[PDB]
Amino acid sequence: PHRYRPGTVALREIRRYQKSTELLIRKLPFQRLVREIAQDFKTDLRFQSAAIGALQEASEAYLVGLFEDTNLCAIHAKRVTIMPKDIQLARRIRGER
Amino acid sequence: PHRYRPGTVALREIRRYQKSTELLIRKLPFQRLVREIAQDFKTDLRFQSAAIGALQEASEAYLVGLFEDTNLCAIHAKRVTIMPKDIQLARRIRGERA
Amino acid sequence: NIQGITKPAIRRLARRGGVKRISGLIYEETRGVLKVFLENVIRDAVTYTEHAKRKTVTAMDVVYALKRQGRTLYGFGG
Amino acid sequence: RKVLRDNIQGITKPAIRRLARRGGVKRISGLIYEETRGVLKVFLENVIRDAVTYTEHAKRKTVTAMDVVYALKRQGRTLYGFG
Amino acid sequence: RAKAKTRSSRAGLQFPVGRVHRLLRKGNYSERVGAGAPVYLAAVLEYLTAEILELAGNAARDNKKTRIIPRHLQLAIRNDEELNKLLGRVTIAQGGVLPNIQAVLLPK
Amino acid sequence: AVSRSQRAGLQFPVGRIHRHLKSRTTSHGRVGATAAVYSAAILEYLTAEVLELAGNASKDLKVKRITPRHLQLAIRGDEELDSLIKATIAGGGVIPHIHKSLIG
Amino acid sequence: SRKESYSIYVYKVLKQVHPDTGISSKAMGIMNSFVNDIFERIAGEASRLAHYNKRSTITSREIQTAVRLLLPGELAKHAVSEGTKAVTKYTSA
Amino acid sequence: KESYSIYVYKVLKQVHPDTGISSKAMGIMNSFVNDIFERIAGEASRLAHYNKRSTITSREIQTAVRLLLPGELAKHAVSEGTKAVTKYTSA
DNA sequence: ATCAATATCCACCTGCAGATTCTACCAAAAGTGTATTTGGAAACTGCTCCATCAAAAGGCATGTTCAGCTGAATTCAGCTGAACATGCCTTTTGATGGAGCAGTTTCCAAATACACTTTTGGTAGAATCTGCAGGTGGATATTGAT
DNA sequence: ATCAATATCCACCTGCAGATTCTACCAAAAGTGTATTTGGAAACTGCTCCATCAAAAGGCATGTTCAGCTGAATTCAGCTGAACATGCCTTTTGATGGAGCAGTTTCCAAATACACTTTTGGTAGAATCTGCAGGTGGATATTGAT
Ligand SMILES: [Cl-]
Ligand SMILES: [Cl-]
Ligand SMILES: [Cl-]
Ligand SMILES: [Cl-]
Ligand SMILES: [Mn+2]
Ligand SMILES: [Mn+2]
Ligand SMILES: [Mn+2]
Ligand SMILES: [Mn+2]
Ligand SMILES: [Mn+2]
Ligand SMILES: [Mn+2]
Ligand SMILES: [Mn+2]
Ligand SMILES: [Mn+2]
Ligand SMILES: [Mn+2]
Ligand SMILES: [Mn+2]
Repeated sequence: PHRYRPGTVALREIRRYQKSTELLIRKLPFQRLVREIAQDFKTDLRFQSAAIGALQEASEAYLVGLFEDTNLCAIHAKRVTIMPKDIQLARRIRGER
Repeated sequence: PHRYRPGTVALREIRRYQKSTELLIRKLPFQRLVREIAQDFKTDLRFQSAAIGALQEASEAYLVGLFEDTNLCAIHAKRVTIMPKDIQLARRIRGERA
Repeated sequence: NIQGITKPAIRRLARRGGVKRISGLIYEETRGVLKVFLENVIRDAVTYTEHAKRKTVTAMDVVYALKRQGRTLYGFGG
Repeated sequence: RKVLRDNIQGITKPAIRRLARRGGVKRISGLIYEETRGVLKVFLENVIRDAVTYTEHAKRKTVTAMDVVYALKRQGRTLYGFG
Repeated sequence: RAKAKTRSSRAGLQFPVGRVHRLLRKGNYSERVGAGAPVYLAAVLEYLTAEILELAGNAARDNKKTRIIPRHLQLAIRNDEELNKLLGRVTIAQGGVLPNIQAVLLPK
Repeated sequence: AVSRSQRAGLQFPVGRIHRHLKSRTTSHGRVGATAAVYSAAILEYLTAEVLELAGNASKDLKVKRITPRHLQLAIRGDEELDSLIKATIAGGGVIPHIHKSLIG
Repeated sequence: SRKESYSIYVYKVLKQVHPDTGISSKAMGIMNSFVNDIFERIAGEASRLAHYNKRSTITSREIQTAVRLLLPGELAKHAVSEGTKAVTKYTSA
Repeated sequence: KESYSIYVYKVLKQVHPDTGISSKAMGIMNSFVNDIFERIAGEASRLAHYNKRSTITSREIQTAVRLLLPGELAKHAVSEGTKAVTKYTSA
């Protein structure tokens, strides 16, 4: 049969998703998530379709940017695997925590 | 002949300087630096004494804050020694240089 | 609903961020990070909505909210 | 009158070491001191450049504290205590 | 005509409502300014001032000082989660830092 | 004839920009006669600079229309435009870069 | 020439929270920078709010919303209380 | 509801007569122009107030540009601004 | 474990540089009057939004292997900390000399004000093309192996 | 690197579907023609306060010596995370029809602007007030070698 070694498909996915621009989180779960969070401030608010779109564009752009800095922290520790400690370091430098 | 072990005095200095607030860079050499840099923009500039003092407070606060992040990057790499590599990482995540 | 943000979804975000290998603890950590981010943005966006005496959150409310936290977003009116 | 040169070297090794101590640093590589001087000069250049810009706009030949304070605020480095 | 009554006293404030109103007017933040706007703003500025002074005053006492110095202001802000958040991009001159040594750096 | 944008040799609206400047700089504030012209010229310059670099990429990918992706590539590909615009470009993605330690 | 400052008002507030405590000139300068900073933030946010909603008037409502945006949590609740109280007391002639 | 769409499209035809632009890319350009305008106007506003002026002139815009634009962009922007004002003040 | 050597903690002292309080003049809030906007408060719109719902179409969750990454462990060269003498140079204080803020007065070039007409740009459908769907035929590119 | 052998890209294409471009109102708004006002430049001028010098003390940078221990390689395996195929489904797509809530007018009572005329809280400078900086000590750890 055929079997790709660990890292080959991973490197392939990186090239594929860095080349494209589409949203990577499914819309309905994100929309549902936004509404739950919002209702803890104000129950049953109306949301424009573009409003959720803006929130998702920002959310993904934020996380992608965080994963970049997270990756840098992993590499700095001579690792290839990102860990919670990498995220925690990146967010600390940013002033997020 | 008494001799403290490496790191002991270093930790001693950390607690001393984290306890105090005085400027750690000498006033006069810092004044020259500011005047040198500024006159490279506009010749024969004068300075209010408070202007230079403001730059020193801001400069030291910036460097101290950077050494904090730098230190965390070093610890992250399982080191106790900060290196240029650590500074470059800290400033990169800050968005100061990439 | 925070579990609705699936592992392969979080994975795709990491790939675009150029990440090759991912710890198993990352996904729960990412969900926690995402929630805080959303809470802060939505809190401000809803605040803009109430001030306008509206019951509908507009895209401009979000843009204004993102701008306030230094997360300027282009392409949604503002 | 007198010429100002090489004053970034006026930022001594013990001075940089003291800054690191307040930053919580226990051990310092030898290459840090040149790097710190480089980082500091870039920072001072950026802040003073804007400050002088405020000075030039005001048609003054004297940099005020407010010129510095304004320059610091524009770069997201707000400073308290100087007016 | 009637005896002068300051707007601050009418609002029960220590911060100057009139001066704040003038500053809103000459900052050109808007074409028009409401009557209650400088009242509200002066009250907020006064309370936030009180909050920092309270905690800074406390820090001075535990250092057995009767005079507040920048160090006390810094100790007050960085030790309070919400004031630290509010002034997270602000440098306090002669404030120094909060004592903090990473556990891994301490001896064995 | 003749519009203020025409007399300044611009495509960007001097009149609208003047009115915008006249907004939050209230009637108690004032606006110079050439401030709008100067401001218009800057906006048009920056717009042209971004459009040129973006237009190049759209043709370098054999596409007739400029897309958000092309704008993102043009901005992050230029040192000064990149530092100027730390905003999030919607639907722009990221610049393809893999760290050299990740490649076998 | 006269230079205005918030010094006398900060000192009045100081006597209210700590009647025994004084303050150095450098610490007072920091308090003045603080008051001017918060003023600038709130007024600026209220200005944009009015502009966003196409209103020509900055009222206490714009100030309140700006406060809820700029102050992080319990500080917002307490500031709104002091703000509302001062207004209600003021509108009570 | 105003927009810079027409003017962005006109400039595009100057630098790329053969090239079009997507609707979403236009929205980005609109956001870009609005953002830069706010930055410059805001800085120009502060410049005037710092110097106790009630008037925003092209001199305030120029200084604001020098503060906001990073280097070569600043030089050319200042040149384009001066160039446009000079041509405007001619007629 | 004990000691010796050292540093830090903490309390004492006072006088003077810094902080507070006092003193009057006056800049600027306050009171009072018009004139001018403004934002509700009705009574009415077509519109994106919510809700199913009906399936259905990709997309996730799941378990099983095993490749290889991370972390522990070990070794050693040499760099960095600690301690010291030496003496340069910062700190402190005072002096001049005067450049140049900042105050002040005049008065036009440069702004606003206003009542109009002319020009333009936002808008929604029609009219136009451009990619987005996919879809390969065909090298990449990866993989196990000689 | 051959040699062969799969698994994926990935650019030569195509044909409508759906975005863009084009069209045409028509109210918003820019432009215009005057008339009027005014912020702010300019020309002094007063007076901070800034630059530079000087010395003198002594705090502290500098340069050196040296070994403690750290960073850097290096090795190894336990185990975690990647690759994968397979069923189950949550999300996706797409109407149908209500509808809730946008935004839009047209009136006035309430609110705000802006000037005049007085008054007083706020400031500058002088006069007092007095913490605490900087000095001196034992006491209490803390440290590193027998
Ligand atoms: Cl971890
Ligand atoms: Cl390094
Ligand atoms: Cl009000
Ligand atoms: Cl002008
Ligand atoms: Mn020079
Ligand atoms: Mn109290
Ligand atoms: Mn007077
Ligand atoms: Mn008139
Ligand atoms: Mn037209
Ligand atoms: Mn005048
Ligand atoms: Mn080690
Ligand atoms: Mn194995
Ligand atoms: Mn009085
Ligand atoms: Mn002491």
